[PDB]
Amino acid sequence: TNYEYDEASETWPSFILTGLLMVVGPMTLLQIYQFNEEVFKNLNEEYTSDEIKQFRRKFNIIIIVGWILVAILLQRINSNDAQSTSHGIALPRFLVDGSASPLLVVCYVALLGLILPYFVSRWWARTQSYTKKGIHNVTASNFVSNLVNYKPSEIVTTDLILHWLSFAHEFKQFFPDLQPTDFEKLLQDHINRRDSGKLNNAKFRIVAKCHSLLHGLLDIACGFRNLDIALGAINTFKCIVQAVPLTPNCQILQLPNVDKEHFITKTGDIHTLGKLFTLEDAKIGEVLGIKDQAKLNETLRVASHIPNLKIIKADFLVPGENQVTPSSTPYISLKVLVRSAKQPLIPTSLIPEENLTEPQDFESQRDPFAMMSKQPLVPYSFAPFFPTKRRGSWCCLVSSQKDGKILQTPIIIEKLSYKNLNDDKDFFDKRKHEKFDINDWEIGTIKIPLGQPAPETVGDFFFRVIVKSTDYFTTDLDITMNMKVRD
Amino acid sequence: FKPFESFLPEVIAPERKVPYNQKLIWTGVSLLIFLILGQIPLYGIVSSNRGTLLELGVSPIITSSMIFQFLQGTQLLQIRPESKQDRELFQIAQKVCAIILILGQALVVVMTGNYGAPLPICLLLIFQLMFASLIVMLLDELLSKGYGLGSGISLFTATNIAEQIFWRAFAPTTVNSGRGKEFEGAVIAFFHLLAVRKDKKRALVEAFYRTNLPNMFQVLMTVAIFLFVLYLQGFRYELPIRSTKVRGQIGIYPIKLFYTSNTPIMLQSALTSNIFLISQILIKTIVYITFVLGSCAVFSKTWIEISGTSPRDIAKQFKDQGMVINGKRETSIYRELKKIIPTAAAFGGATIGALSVGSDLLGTLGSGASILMATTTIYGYYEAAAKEGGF
Amino acid sequence: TLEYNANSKLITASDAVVALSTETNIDQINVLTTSLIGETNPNFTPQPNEALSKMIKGLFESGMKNLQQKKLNEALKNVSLAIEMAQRKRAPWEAFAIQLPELHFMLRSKIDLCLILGKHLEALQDLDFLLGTGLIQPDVFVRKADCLLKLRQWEEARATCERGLALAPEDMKLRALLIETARNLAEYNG
Amino acid sequence: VEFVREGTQFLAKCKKPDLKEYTKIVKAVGIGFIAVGIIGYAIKLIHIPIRYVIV
Amino acid sequence: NDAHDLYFQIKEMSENEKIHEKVLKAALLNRGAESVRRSLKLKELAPQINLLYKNGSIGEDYWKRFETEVKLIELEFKDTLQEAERLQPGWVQLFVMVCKEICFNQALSRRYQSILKRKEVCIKEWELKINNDGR
Amino acid sequence: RVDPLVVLFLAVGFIFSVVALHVISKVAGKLF
Repeated sequence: TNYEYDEASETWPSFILTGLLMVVGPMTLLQIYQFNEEVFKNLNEEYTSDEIKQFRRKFNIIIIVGWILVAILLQRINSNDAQSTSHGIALPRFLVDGSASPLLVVCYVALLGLILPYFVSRWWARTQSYTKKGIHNVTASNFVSNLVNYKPSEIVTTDLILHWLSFAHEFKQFFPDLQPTDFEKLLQDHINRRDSGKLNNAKFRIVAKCHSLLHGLLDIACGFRNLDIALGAINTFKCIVQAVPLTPNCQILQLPNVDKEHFITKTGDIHTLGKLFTLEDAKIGEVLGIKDQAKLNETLRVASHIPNLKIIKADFLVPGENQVTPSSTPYISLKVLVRSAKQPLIPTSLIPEENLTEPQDFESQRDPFAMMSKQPLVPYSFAPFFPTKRRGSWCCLVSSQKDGKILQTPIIIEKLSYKNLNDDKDFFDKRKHEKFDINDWEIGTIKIPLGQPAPETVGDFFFRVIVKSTDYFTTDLDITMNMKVRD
Repeated sequence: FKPFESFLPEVIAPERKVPYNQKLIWTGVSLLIFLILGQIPLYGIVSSNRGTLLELGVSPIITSSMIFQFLQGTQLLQIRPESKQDRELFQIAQKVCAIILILGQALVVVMTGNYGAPLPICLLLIFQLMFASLIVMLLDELLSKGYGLGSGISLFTATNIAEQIFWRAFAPTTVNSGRGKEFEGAVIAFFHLLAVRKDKKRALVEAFYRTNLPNMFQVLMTVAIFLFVLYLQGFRYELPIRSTKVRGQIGIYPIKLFYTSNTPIMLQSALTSNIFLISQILIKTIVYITFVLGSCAVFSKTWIEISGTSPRDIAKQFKDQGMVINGKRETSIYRELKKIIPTAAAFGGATIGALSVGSDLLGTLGSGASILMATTTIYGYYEAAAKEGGF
Repeated sequence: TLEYNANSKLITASDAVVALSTETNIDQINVLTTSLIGETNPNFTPQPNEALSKMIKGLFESGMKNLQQKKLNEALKNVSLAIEMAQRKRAPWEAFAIQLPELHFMLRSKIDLCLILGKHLEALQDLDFLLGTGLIQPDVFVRKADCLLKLRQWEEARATCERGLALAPEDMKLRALLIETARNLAEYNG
Repeated sequence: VEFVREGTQFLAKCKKPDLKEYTKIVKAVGIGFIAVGIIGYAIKLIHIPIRYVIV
Repeated sequence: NDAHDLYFQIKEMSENEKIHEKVLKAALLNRGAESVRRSLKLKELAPQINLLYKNGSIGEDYWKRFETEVKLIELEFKDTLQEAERLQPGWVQLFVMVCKEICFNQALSRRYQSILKRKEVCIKEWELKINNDGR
Repeated sequence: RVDPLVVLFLAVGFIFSVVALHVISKVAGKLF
């Protein structure tokens, strides 16, 4: 016991004072510190549901506190007036040996010996339980099995995949009350926009998690090489998003307001936003059957602001060099554009191509993808029937024709630019060259690696690559290409 | 016995790639075990890491490691870099010799320390120390096994030194003589004086000119040199390499200033220790400063390749990797490397020597050596985190 | 579970909710036992009846004669009976050297005769099936693309004619189909 | 006479970090460092009286 | 996904209810065929699933289950061999030959029947409304 | 082969036993 413990009570408090004032300082200073053009954040409330609002919304001062303690203790110590070596500690002796000493020690030993191990154990179990993409191990297992034991004899259908998604074990956790046998029907009534029973909140949380669930399954089925399966997953994802069953005219059923059955009966030939814009402004709304200037304006605007793509210079690259070579690692390059069925058929000639081809700033020439990652994100989507506000999303995926089987992890792309759609440039219509900003049209560059490298042989080997738009039945893009090994 | 039979407690391998978050959490808990073991009293002591439950600390693993490093720098056992059983037997021998050290130095401390058997309770205490060291051993096993970040021992060293800095700076220990109580926590006494006495400017500048114990001036210089040396980190001489075997494979080879990684200071310290200690047991300013200059110069220009990264070494290695210099001539590598490597080496040495002597002059709160050791440790940790992708 | 026929010595399980593997194994063991009793020889042989095969081939020659009558519907009937009777009357261990060769013989005559006869959905199905079997051939892709466009849908036709195009871009029929689908999709959009 | 001049003409070609990058690197590493430090500091501190009382 | 239990059912039924020895012979063929087919599929899938494992979207538990499943199907296949040789002396030699033979034939027949479900799905979604005549 | 969780568990059990034995011997000397 070579140490004193200052029962004199005129030593410590200054300690805790500073030992916590230096804690509070940074909080104080850090607090007192004090690009794209979205369209639908203001609007989507025009077509949400009140229950959706309710659900999405129903599912810094300790600074000042400490400063008050500063004042208290300052005034306290000031009111207090006040060979030779000493081993002096701060804390008052009564805490050392007083009757509260058993209390303190058992408190400490409880704290470490139980709070820590219990907490870290819980934490580690719950982490280890997941996968590396947010999905739970049992769900992963089930999808993997469900797929492998799936004889490809059957053909995929939105109903089938939803049946698979019945087995969301995380769901079964959060809803121990009911059965995936029901969850299927719930999904169905939902996807038909029709109301469920008492379980509106339920289905809301359901679709909320269904997003990530579907992404995970897309991943593992793709890595498992069943294109049809992956493509069906993406279709069904668009379906869950826009709350519509997959139908060969749903290109127009993704609209905010349509005369569903009436319009079906009246017209069925029209499956293109172009065909929509093709006819007359008064006439298109006449066909629709809403007869309101406000509603027609809303619909024209929103349909003007759903994207579309079109290939421009889709080919391969290899960094540094410029010629494909045997046993190499190329990567897909395609600098494409965004349209909305309003500015069609821009000649590749009518770009100088100087603004297009990649520069050669060396490190960039080694590290690709920087120039694209410079671009902004994609704005929010519109889906009424999805609970939250969600950005867009693009999937790109690759397909060798020797088998038709996918041949990598599918790649998400969500860094883009839609400014080529704003009404500032609306003057270009479908009804040629008059006061147009030739160098305001961005050129959306997409650069997609290839996991498995080039072959060792030589030839003109053929691929098919496809970019599918999530959240939108718009003009997704499907192309082939090939590659000539030269050596 | 080059092979042997496995009747030891071994650690499970990381089943898969383990992500940044969990790695960090593992480091957290492992360091916590380390610290709590470092600040727990023992059972058998009646008199005055000193005298702690881990007084010995990590000496067993430290030895085993450097022992085998020296013995394979001589290349005694003729290790073959082809199998898995090779590294298997490697670590096997490491742990077994470790265990023997445990038992040995254990009974040593029992006899040496004036404890005295009065009698089996001493066996109980020797068990306790054995198991403590064994725990630390398998703990570093898991850390550098993949769950951690690598060299939990260098981690621990970084702790002890940084912890030491903050303890000296903020600790609530006080002595009293003449002017009342004085805490050795730098900021502690600082704000104490700030509160209790008048003549605000006089008290400030006076504790500033604290002729006796660590100053506000001291800690300010400490954080200064700290952020400055961190700034010196980076400074990486890049160079464009281009593959030749697997075409298209591009890359950047960086050459960090501290290519040697502080080893010069370890060496110059070792030599001065051998000199002055044994000398006194059995202005010159310019002398000592130019001395550290020359010492780091030479120790770089030797450690460079006695490590095994020479111009010729790295050049043959590049032939193994089939990697041309991008933008220059194929065999021009060796000439360019002969140019670059030793220059940057001796310059890093001179810089670190300058930093060390500036530290010792300013009297900053800790050993410049320790400072740079910990900073390079955690900086490498960052670099792993970044080159992979970190949250 | 089983409620089976011992008179004809035919096994069957209950008649209620049933899983796939159930009926699979039922019909399998059924046809296997019919095989054993049609063999009446403990030592079998992976060789089939050349006599039965020749009766099937005579039925096929009769179908070719029925085509010779310039009668396509009855020809389709005869050759469909050929498909079925061959799918049934050969054991699961007969001549691999003739099973799928004769299979594709049948199926190609079937697809061509049915294409010309007019029906095309079942034709599409035969093509998808044979593709699954793996008989990638220019003519196969010609038939599939003709059928798909005749069924008025574009994306999948583009994809499948691409997959066909990945082997022989040197011909011109498939490229003509490509110009067809090109103008067709351009009009689809516009 | 030659060594320092030539070596600095070299050193000017080593692409040091810049303001933003330095902020990144400090915000990472110095924070981790203060973290581990204060861990050890506080734990030994609070262990002082534990050490006293357990005995 | 199993029928080994179904063959246990039929063998413990044949224990007392005697239908015909050839019926149990046929069911034995069936179980051996599914055995060798699952063996084949797991063998070819091994690298793909191992790759999924390495990329790490599965965890650890399913990988454990799969390795044990391989060990099982191995030893159970050996047990099918031993039970076949116990049954008859000369029905292992050409037996596994005709086992893979029947395997390919049954896969063929399965897919050949799948066309029904296929056309059902297609007509359901596209609402083509095919005629009794070419349409 | 021991899992890291098990590592921690055994280590903390050890040190818990140690400190318990320390204070309980303090008691066995003072109040017992």
